[PDB]
Amino acid sequence: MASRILLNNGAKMPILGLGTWKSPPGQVTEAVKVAIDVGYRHIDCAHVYQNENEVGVAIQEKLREQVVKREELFIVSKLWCTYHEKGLVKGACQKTLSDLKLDYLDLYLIHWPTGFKPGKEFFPLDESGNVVPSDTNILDTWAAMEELVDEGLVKAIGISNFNHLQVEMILNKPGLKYKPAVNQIECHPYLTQEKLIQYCQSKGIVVTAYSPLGSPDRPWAKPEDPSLLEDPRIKAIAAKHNKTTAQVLIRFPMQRNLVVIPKSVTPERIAENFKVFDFELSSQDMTTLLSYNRNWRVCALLSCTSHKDYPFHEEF
Ligand SMILES: NC(=O)c1ccc[n+]([C@@H]2O[C@H](COP(=O)([O-])OP(=O)(O)OC[C@H]3O[C@@H](n4cnc5c(N)ncnc54)[C@H](OP(=O)(O)O)[C@@H]3O)[C@@H](O)[C@H]2O)c1
Ligand SMILES: CC1=Nc2c(-c3ccc(Cl)cc3)nc3ccc(F)cc3c2[C@@H](O)N1CC(=O)O
Repeated sequence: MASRILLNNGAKMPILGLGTWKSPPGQVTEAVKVAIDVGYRHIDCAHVYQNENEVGVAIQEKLREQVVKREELFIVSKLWCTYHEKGLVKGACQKTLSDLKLDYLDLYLIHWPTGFKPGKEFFPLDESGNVVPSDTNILDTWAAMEELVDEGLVKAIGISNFNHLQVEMILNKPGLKYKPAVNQIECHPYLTQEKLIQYCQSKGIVVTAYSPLGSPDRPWAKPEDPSLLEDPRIKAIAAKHNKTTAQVLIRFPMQRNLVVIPKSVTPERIAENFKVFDFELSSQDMTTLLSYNRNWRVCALLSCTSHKDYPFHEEF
């Protein structure tokens, strides 16, 4: 298993990265330091995660320690929904760069296809709890992303949580300057994404799997919800390989030619999660894990189901 996948800009992206959603600012600096120490070279960030300064501290420290140089790192961030207006995109990118203490990003994603009213609140609500949309559209936001590449702020651009029709809208745009390099989507044994993966891979778009462990720390979880890490069937596959369930869950997308970004702030788990290059899931293991699909999403963006660009009405 080669550790990187080639993107459309000629750069190579590490297939295993560290996720940072819900990594509290008071804990994420150490997590990123440990991750770099044990070999992670790809960090998945976002402005909305409210912790980019603390990620940036860790990166700066490890650069000053001579542990890594910048060119060996693959830093991803994402344009939040309240910044989809063309005139806000550059400032949002530059805020992320300033917080991360970087002079470029390796990859910058449109975080969701839905634009929200601009302003200080990340999820602006009306008096009845509906998300307030903005008068923005995918193609104009994409054109603003393209400018970031032309100005050297970012090396590649991509999308996240786009359905195939939304991807196609960019691909077919008259005057397209850059194709999206990546679509980052939820993917795990309960939401296997067979059709959207087939679509993206056939169009030369690399897929990154988010919430590979089923996001047990997500803030809307219900106790009756399915739990991947506790699934006794996956535990049995893991035992057979002398690996943990988490390690099986990370290796699974790697063998589908996906990038995967498990999150932890716990040092032992950060190291555990990287130790996935020393075993192989069998054909039968892959087939069995795929067979657990239930089309079950942990990140369904439920406050946005009436937004014109809500991505999850389409089958894929
Ligand atoms: N583009 C998007 O819209 C989007 C949406 C969701 C996620 N993401 C990205 O994908 C990343 C990963 O997804 P996620 O954060 O939702 O969840 P996840 O990676 O599926 O699961 C993270 C949870 O699993 C725990 N954990 C980690 N390693 C473990 C292990 N070896 N054994 C047991 N438990 C373990 C973590 O606990 P501790 O941290 O306490 O150790 C945390 O509670 C995010 O952090 C973010 O970077 C992107
Ligand atoms: C899937 C997702 N949902 C939200 C939400 C959210 C919670 C519930 C609902 Cl119905 C919709 C969105 N809240 C967040 C609060 C703080 C923060 F830092 C991030 C919050 C996020 C967000 O970061 N997250 C992850 C993502 O979009 O990558």
